[PDB]
Amino acid sequence: CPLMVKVLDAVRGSPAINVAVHVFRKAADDTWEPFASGKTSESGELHGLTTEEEFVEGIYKVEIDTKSYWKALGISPFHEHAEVVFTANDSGPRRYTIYAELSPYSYSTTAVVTNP
Amino acid sequence: CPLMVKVLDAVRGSPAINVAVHVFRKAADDTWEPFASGKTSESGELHGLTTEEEFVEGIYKVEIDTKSYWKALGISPFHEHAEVVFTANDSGPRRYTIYAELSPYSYSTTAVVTNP
Amino acid sequence: CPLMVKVLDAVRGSPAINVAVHVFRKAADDTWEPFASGKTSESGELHGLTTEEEFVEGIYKVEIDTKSYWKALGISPFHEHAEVVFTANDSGPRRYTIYAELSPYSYSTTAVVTN
Amino acid sequence: CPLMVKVLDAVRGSPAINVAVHVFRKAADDTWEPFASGKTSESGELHGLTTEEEFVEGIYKVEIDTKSYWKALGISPFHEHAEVVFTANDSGPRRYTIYAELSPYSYSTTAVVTN
Repeated sequence: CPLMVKVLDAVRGSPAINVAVHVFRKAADDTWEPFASGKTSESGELHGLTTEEEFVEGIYKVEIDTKSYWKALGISPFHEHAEVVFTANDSGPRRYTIYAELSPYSYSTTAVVTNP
Repeated sequence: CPLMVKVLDAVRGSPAINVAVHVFRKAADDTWEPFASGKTSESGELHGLTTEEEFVEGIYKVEIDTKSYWKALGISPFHEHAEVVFTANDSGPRRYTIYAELSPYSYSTTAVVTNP
Repeated sequence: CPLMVKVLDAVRGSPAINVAVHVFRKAADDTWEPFASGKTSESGELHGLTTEEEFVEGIYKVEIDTKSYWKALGISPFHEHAEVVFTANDSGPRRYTIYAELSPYSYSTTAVVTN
Repeated sequence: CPLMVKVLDAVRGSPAINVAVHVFRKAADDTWEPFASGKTSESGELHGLTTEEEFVEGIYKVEIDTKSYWKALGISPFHEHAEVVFTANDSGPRRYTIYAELSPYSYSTTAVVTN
């Protein structure tokens, strides 16, 4: 998978499981076209999101449904969601890992970019 | 100012100065209506953004132009921008401070919510 | 005015109040000697740990008792504490603001240095 | 398999490679005795610092030499190092993954604990 996501829960000290994640690609008319979606695994990852066939050059938006997640745990959080927007594969295909550490009133995101 | 922003540069160890910040409020038709904009000061803050008169209940989006910022320093970064979306004043007027710590391939955002 | 510590509670969305902060300086014998102490205010910060004249060049260790802070809320957190170790005023005086964002299993620390 | 350390370079967008990591355990005399050591791989991680049998209940200090890492790139960073101090296996065995995201004037540390 050239597009990976690792979502962690800083309150409980575990991976954030069942977190909805929607990915969009910027269309020629500057709109956001759905590209891929999934739910985080027990390890806090997205399995089978895309492949080198679909993951082409372009600007991508990765939307993490942190609100539903916290609310499912009986917690009312600050953010409506957590968004990560970046240009991908603009210099040859790459492997991208998006780390997201979650707290009800805080989130961090770190991108790791390597050669497949 | 009931809406404050503190933007830090983790590379240089200083406040992120001259960082463009655009704020939007969700309109009745789910579109993003411009609400306020500015550039961070020498202390990394936005002065005179809004007041208790305009800062009413609603969903707000705070967009930080982290890309221009890094690029101005001769650095090509990961993110297209950093976004913070949250419901404000939904339980009585509040004072919100949005902390944003910036690195070229990472950013964190923490919200501090207090009583004015 | 030269050393400021700001502690945020990433879980509740507020300043971390009444949090113990201990500062140490590295002694010639490579031991850590007490230098300053406080408890964060209602605004989660300490600003009077030291002064421009007292804060001399050296290696300082700022230690935040995050364990007690979480334990009170009935939480069993990961860290025994959060600590920042840094050389101060190595290349001349500077003002230092250390931001600490805390969660039970995560903490970040960011320094803004000026002068 | 029980203790994993993952080190990321928030500036370059990559794993922090060849980063020194030293582990210590708190001794009965309240001193820190060496327990394990390594250098992160091309993937910025260490996984073989210890084993299920060796990793007994106690207070561990994981120390990452971030200073040397930044200094090589010609950078004068804030921290002398990044260290995580925590009680392991207090309430029975657990697997521990410690994530460390590094920048010259900022580092976060997050632990994922399971079992």
